Amino acid sequence: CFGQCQYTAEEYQAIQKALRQRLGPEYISSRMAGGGQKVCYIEGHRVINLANEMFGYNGWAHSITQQNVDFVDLNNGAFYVGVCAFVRVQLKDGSYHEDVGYGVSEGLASKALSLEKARKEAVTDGLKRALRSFGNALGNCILDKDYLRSLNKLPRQLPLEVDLTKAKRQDLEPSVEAARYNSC
Amino acid sequence: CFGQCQYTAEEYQAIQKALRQRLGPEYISSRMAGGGQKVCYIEGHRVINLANEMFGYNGWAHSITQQNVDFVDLNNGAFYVGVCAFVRVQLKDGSYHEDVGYGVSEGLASKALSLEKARKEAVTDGLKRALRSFGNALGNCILDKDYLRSLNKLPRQLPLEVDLTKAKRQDLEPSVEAARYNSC
Amino acid sequence: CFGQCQYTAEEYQAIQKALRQRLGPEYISSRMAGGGQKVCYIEGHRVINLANEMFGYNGWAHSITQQNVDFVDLNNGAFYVGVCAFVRVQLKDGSYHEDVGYGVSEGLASKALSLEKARKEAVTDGLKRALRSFGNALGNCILDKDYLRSLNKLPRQLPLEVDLTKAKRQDLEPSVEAARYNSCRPNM
Amino acid sequence: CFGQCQYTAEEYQAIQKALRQRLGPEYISSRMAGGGQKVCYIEGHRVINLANEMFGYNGWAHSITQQNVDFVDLNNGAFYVGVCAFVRVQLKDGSYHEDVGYGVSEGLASKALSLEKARKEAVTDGLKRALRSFGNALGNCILDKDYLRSLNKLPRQLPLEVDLTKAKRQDLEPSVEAARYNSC
Amino acid sequence: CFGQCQYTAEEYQAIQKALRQRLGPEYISSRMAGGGQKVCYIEGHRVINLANEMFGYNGWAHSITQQNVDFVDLNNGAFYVGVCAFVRVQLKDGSYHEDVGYGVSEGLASKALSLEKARKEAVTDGLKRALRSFGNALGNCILDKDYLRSLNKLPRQLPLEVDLTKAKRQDLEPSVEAARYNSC
Amino acid sequence: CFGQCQYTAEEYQAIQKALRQRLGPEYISSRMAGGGQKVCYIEGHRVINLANEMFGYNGWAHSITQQNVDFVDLNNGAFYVGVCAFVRVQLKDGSYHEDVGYGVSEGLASKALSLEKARKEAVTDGLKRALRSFGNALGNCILDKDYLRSLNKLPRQLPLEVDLTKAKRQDLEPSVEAARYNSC
Amino acid sequence: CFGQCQYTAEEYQAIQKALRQRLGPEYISSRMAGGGQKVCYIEGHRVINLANEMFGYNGWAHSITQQNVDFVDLNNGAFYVGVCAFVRVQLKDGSYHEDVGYGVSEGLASKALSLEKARKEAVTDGLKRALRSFGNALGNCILDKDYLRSLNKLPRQLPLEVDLTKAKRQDLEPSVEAARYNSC
Amino acid sequence: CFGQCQYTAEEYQAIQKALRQRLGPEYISSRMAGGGQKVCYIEGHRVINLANEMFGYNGWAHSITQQNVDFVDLNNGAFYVGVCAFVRVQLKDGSYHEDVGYGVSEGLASKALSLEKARKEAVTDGLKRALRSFGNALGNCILDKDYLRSLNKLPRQLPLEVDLTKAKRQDLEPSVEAARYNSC
Amino acid sequence: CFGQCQYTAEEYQAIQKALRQRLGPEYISSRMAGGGQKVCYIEGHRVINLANEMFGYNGWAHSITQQNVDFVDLNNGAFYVGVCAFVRVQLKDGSYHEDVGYGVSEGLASKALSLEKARKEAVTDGLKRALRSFGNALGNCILDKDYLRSLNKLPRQLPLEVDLTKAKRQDLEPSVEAARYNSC
Amino acid sequence: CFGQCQYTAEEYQAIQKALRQRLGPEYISSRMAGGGQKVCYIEGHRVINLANEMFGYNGWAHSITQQNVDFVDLNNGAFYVGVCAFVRVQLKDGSYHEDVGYGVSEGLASKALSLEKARKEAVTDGLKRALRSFGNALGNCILDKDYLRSLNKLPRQLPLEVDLTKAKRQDLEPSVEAARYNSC
Amino acid sequence: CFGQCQYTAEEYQAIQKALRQRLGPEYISSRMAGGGQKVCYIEGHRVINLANEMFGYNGWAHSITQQNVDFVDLNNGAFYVGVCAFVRVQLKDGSYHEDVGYGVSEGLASKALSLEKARKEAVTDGLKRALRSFGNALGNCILDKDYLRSLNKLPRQLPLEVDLTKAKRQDLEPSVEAARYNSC
Repeated sequence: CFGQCQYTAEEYQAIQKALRQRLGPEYISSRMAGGGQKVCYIEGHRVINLANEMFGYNGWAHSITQQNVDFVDLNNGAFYVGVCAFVRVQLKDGSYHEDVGYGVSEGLASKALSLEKARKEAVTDGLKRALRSFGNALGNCILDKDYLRSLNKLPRQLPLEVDLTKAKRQDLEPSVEAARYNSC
Repeated sequence: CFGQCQYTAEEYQAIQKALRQRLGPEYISSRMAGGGQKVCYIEGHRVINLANEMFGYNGWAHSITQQNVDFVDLNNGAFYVGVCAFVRVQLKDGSYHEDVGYGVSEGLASKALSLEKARKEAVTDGLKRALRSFGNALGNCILDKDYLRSLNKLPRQLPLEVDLTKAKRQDLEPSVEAARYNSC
Repeated sequence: CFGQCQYTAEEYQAIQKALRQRLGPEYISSRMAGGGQKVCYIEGHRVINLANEMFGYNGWAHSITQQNVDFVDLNNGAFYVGVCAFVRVQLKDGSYHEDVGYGVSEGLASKALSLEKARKEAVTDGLKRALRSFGNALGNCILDKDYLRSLNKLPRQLPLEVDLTKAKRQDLEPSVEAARYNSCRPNM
Repeated sequence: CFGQCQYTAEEYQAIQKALRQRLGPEYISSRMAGGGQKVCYIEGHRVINLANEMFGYNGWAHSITQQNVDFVDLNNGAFYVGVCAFVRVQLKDGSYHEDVGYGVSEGLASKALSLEKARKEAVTDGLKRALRSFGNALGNCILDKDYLRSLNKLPRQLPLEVDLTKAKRQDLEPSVEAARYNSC
Repeated sequence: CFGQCQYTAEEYQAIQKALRQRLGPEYISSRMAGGGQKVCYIEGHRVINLANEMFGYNGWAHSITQQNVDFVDLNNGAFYVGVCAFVRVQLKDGSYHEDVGYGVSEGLASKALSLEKARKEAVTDGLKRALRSFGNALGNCILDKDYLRSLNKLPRQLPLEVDLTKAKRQDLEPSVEAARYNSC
Repeated sequence: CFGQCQYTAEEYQAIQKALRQRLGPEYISSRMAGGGQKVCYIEGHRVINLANEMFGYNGWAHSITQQNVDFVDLNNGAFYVGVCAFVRVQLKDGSYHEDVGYGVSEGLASKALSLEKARKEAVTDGLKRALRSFGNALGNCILDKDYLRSLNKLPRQLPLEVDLTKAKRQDLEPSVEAARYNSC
Repeated sequence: CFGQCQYTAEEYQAIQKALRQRLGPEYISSRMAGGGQKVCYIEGHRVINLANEMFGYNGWAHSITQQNVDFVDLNNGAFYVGVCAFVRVQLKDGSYHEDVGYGVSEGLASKALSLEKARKEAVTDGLKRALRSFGNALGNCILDKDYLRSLNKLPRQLPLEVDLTKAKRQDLEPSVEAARYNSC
Repeated sequence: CFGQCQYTAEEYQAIQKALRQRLGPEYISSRMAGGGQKVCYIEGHRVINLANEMFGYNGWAHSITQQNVDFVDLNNGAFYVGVCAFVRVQLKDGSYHEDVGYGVSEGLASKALSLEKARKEAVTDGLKRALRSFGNALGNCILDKDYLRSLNKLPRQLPLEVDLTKAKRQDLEPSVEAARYNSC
Repeated sequence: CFGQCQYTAEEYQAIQKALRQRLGPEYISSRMAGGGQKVCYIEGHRVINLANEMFGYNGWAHSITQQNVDFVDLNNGAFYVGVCAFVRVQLKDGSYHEDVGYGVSEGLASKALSLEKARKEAVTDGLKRALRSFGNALGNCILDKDYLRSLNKLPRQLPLEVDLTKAKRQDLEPSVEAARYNSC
Repeated sequence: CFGQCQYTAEEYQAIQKALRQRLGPEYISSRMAGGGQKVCYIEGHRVINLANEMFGYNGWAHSITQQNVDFVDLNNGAFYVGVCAFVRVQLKDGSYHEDVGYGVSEGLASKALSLEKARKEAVTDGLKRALRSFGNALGNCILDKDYLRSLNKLPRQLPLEVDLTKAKRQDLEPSVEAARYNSC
Repeated sequence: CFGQCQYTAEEYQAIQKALRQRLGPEYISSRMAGGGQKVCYIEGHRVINLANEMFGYNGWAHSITQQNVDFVDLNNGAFYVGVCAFVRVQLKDGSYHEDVGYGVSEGLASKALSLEKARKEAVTDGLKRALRSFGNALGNCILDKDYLRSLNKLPRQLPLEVDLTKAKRQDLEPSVEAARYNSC
């Protein structure tokens, strides 16, 4: 079961080599920091797909060990909220890494939307930072200053396009259901 | 039993592939977000049926680790409520993902209905976000802003009428009762 | 035993199919929401019987993880009470789902009866929300607003009539007691 | 031992079919609601006997998870008390149901008798609500507004006469003592 | 050991049949109640002997889950005390029932004797309510109004004369000591 | 070990028979309650020897689940103390009974001796009440008012005379010391 | 090991017989109660030696479940202190008895020596009360009013004389050191 | 290992006999106490060595269940401190005894050194009282007034000269190092 | 599973040799300390990659034992925040080291990013210090002042230029997916 | 493993005999008590080496069950600090001893260095006090006044000159590496 | 795994003998205390390398049981901070030692940098003091005064030159990867 599943030699060796790879510019987003340098980052859903592909859908796991609301301050009808979350990522063999993420919302008049923004971003932030610890392929490169301006010296690539033809159109999945019947 | 059954290679392979698939326009709704443009999301019952079909009715599970009422504010005879929930989804082999969901009710005059909406929406929101982490087919595609733009480039779908003919007639389920009898 | 009984393939598949089924109008009720539209729902006693038929009387279970009284307000000789309950449903193999339910009492002069209503409604509501996570047949179809529009397609049903001719009238259940019976016949 | 004892096919089958039965008018009582309609209910001692015959004296069990006094209010020389109880019923195979019951005492001048009445009524009420989850025969039919209509269409009959000719008059139970001796 | 001693069929069937029996008038006591008819009840020492003969001295057990003094009120030099107790009864196979009992002392001037009376009555009251869940012979018949009516029609009998001829007079138990010795 | 044994049929049967016996007047003492008639009781040291002879010195056990001082009141230089104890008796096979005992000291001027008397009597009182749940021979007969009236029809014999001839006079126990050596 | 050592038939039977013995006047001491008559008691060091000879130095054990200082009162430069202790005695097979002891110091001018005396006496007192539940030989006889009457009718005899010729004078115990070496 | 190692028949009977011995005057010290009494005691280091020779360096153990500072009082630049300790002694077979010890410092002007003396005396005192329960040779004779009377009727002896010729002068220990190597 | 796999003979030997190696100048950065000379440190992402390469992506793990915010101080519109974190690193055989890290924000005008900065740096700061404990190659050399001297005596090396040709381009990992497939 | 490793017959005999040894003057130090006599003691490092040689570096262990700061008093610009520590020492077989140590700093003007001194010396003091319970050789002789008399009659020996020729000069220890590599 | 691996005879004997060694002056630093003696110590990183080499990178482990900030004092724009930490060191066989360390910062004007310094010093301080318990080779001789002044009698060496040629320059580690691949 999960946490007691020891890696085979072949699967171990493949995953080790795979994690060294750095991410191409298709993976990286940007936004200029307020008053300062354009911070590069990876979007949450890309990290999840990376992990799901790196380890398998049943190969990694994550939980929220703790989340905490540091402050909600009201100044002239506007809200300022910071939230941290502690996120622990685990693999099928028991391996694990845990890190902190943070979340911010300032200036909205809805207290709710402030807290919703902060509480949510704190978690994925923690999830991304936790996953980085497994190697380059899950975001560990994003902070290598040498790697970064290498990306800036690459031609600005126009976004991809997804082909929604063979997209999932019904709930039913006969291929899995067949395989699952052979499980019980 | 649950938390123990290892995936077979057969079932693992099928589910691994199945989860990569993106979701068609059948699955996406749109509201009008606070202060911003059209926001896409998936309604809860679709996530449920996706999961139930992806993993089996007994193949996945979820619990509420915690739910906190952030505030109940009375301003202009209307109640403003924010609620978070932490929802952990687990599969039959012990693999798991947990995330936060949030629930908001602003402007209703019923304190009761405000608390009810926020508490109930916090839970569903957390269940969806937790399920996302398993892959595209359970909602991870919804945030790929490239997927969303390609989604608008398809003809508008019309409400598919559901054929209620073979609807469940009696409580009784004879095939189940036969199978359940011989399981003893 | 319960929590450790794994489903046979012959049983797993039947339930998997059966849970996909949508519910006919025999299962659906409606009432006037406060200030708004017709809201459809399934009554608690039907969800219970659905679960009993889907899983067996000993195939599913539920517990109250927590109940909290959000407020008891007194306004003009009337009480306002809101209560949540966290209800966790489990099947005999350990799979489980948990959700929140809510309960409301507005306008009563009895605080006691206000709390009684809210606390109980919260639990039954939470039980239903947890069971429906298992599929359409336990109530997950009720929210598909294509399903609801299709429901308004069938002519409104006549209420079913209960035939009490074979109603249970004594505690004894010979058929049940017989299944337990052991002859105890010895060798001599 | 209790909680670890699987149902045989024969016992499972008989109980599953038996629990579907609706209850005859012998089981049903009625009471004046304050300001409102006749309320039908089943008396506790009748549910206990139903459970003992359905499951065996050692086939079911119940405990009080928690009881809380919601309030003790004194208004115009009378006490007003509400009490909730959380009652969990379990069968010998480990299956279980838990529900809340409520106990009310309005108008008595003794705080003692008010609390006694509400505390005990809460437990019994919770026990009844928990057992009803197993099926019609244990009380799930009482809320079925169609069931209640057919009950009204039956001739209102006599009360039963109990024949105390075979009533227990002595503590000793030779059949039990024989069976228990032969078991060590 | 206790809690792990599954019942044999021969003892189960004997006890299940035996618990159905109603109790004769030898078991029932009466007091006139305020605002109602005579109230019937069974004295504690009779329930204990019923339980001992039904299950064996080592076949049933009880503990006090909790006892709570609801209040000690001093009014007019007199004490009003209400106490509840939660009592859990278990059989040797692990079967169990738990209930609340209540204890009342109103009008006494000694706080000590008020608390003593209410605390003890609460435990015994709770034990009686728990044991009657096992069936009619342990007191569940006492609440059946039809049984009660039939009891009233029964000839009233003068108390039993107790024959102290072979009352225990010395501590030693030779048959017990012999049996205990053999077993080591 | 203790709690994990199991009675042989022989010991079970002898003890079940012996516990039914009622107690002769040798065991019964009496005191006039404050303001009321005579109360009959069994002295603690008698209950202890009954239990030791009934069950063996290593066959029964007791612990104090809890002791609570209800109040220490000083009124006109006199102390009023009420104390309860919860006492659980267990037999070697794990069966158990728990009850409450109460201890009272009213009117003394020494606070030390008030607490001492109440605390100790509460424990002995609870032990007596717990052991009597095992049957008549351990005190359950004391509540049989018919048993009591039958006792009054017996002229009270003179206090027994104790023959201190074969009294233990040195610590050493040769019979015990011989057996203990062989058992290693 | 301790708590797991079932008694052999021989050791059980010797001890059962030995514990019935009443104690000679060599064991019994006396004091005067405050304002009243003679009170007999057994000194701690004699109860310890009784237990060691009855059960073996490794056959019984005791622990302090709890000690509470009920009060430290200062009256005209004199301290009044009451302390209770809960003491649990266990035999090598797991059987056990627990009781409360009380310790009193009145009138000393040192608060320290008041607490020391009270704390230590409560523990010894609790040990005495717990051990006496095992039978007459460990002190249960002292409360028998008939035993005390017979005891006061025996000759009051001379203080014993201790022969210190065979007293231990060096730490080493060659007989013990021999046996212990032949055991590893 | 410790707590698990049962006693052999030989080691048991060696220690049982040996523990009966009363101590010679080499072990006994005396201080003067308030009110003129001569108080006899055994010094800590002698009790430790007695225990080490009776049980082996690895045959007994002790822990501090709790230590509490009852009070630190300042009167006229001098401190009054009382400290208790609960000390539990265990033998290698699991048998155990626990007792309270008390530590006192009165009259010192250094608060620090008062607390040091008190905390340290409580622990050693508690160890002495705990070891005492195993028998005379570990101090139970100290409280016997007959033993004490007999000690005075003995001629006094010069303090024994200790011969440091064979005293350890280097850390290294060849005999053990040889034996320890042969074990791994 | 993780924490349960004991190192092979030569895996140990290779890692034991490898960890002694000192780090080259490619790894070291420097920030001008406030008011003082150069302080050298190693950036988080390189330590992570060092650890991943030293032990394998699944060979080491880390968790945040605790994090605390020592202070958030507001002085003239500037925020001062200190945060500590305790980080525990574990190897696949259970070996572990734990240490503290610290995080600081001085001078920012935003409360949120101040807390964000401090909490996040404390964690990674805490991660490095713990990993350093495994040997020179994981950061233990940075504190050797001779090692730092020899570093300045080295040619001032230009930054790396990472070759983004073989950068990871798509989520899917066929070699891993193949190896993962054949492990079920 | 540690805590579970029984002593061999030969090693037990060696350590038992070895521990009797009294310590030569090489181990003993002295000091002035404030206004007090000559206090003899053993320095911390000497006990550490004594234990390491007596039991093996892996034969004994210790932990701080608790440390508590009794007071930090500021008197005349000087700090007075008292700190206790509870220290538990364990041998590889599960044997253990726990004792209290105290640490004192009086007269320093730095609060920080005061607490440091007290906290540190309490631990060493407690470790010494716990170790000495194993026998004379580990420090139990220091309290024997007769032992201390012989120390005076022995020539005041000089502080030994230590030969630093064979001092360890490099981290590497090749001889150990052979034996450990041989083990995996 | 770690904590469960017993030392081999060969490895024990190597480590025992090796730990005896005293450390050369290459290991020792010196800093003069304010107004008093020059105090010798060992730098943290040297102890780590000593420990890593003495026991192996996987042979020893350490954790922080607790860290406390005793006080944060601001006097005239300067911060005074004292911090203690309790650090527990364990070997692969379960052996352990724990000690307290302290961390000091006085006179800095930045609260953040003061607390950072103190928290980090206490851990390293505690780690060194715990390790010194394994023998002289890990720092136990540093306090031996004969050893200390003997250190000055040695030619004061200037720091040896570190050779950065063979420094680890890339992350990749081929030798370990070979052994790591075959370990599966």
